[PDB]
Order: sequence, then structure tokens, then C-alpha cells
Amino acid sequence: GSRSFSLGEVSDMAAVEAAELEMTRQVLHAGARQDDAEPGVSGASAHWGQRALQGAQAVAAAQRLVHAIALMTQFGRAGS
Repeated sequence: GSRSFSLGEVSDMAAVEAAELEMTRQVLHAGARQDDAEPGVSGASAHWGQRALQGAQAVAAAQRLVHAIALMTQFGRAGS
């Protein structure tokens, strides 16, 4: 008996429709988790990185050495 809907209700409803449509974008960009997002794509050969790793290899001899004493110090050279 209302003679259908009022056009003002439709006007407000259209604002909600527009809002939901944009809200949908926000929730989609908030979707997914990095739990299954391991990287894989690669296409560049490390150049300067190799020189850094060559250093890492040379120093590793000193590192495995310092670590050896670090064990003796936490063991307090005990055992007997």
C-alpha cells in the first residue's frame, strides 16, 4: 500500500552498492597469506655477490676455528 519503494530509499541504497563494490577491492587485496608464497622466479647472475661469497669462504676457515674455542669455553674444558 506503500505504492512501491520510495526513490529516496533507492538513492541511499545506491550509495551502499557503490561502497560495497569498492570494499570488495579492499578485501581482495587483503586476501591470501604468505604461507604458500615461496619465491622462485629468478633471471640474474650475481656478479659482485660472488666476490662477497669468496670472502665468506676465506673467512670461514677463521670462523670454524673461533667456533672451536667457543665450544671449549662453554664446556669449561671439563669432561674428565
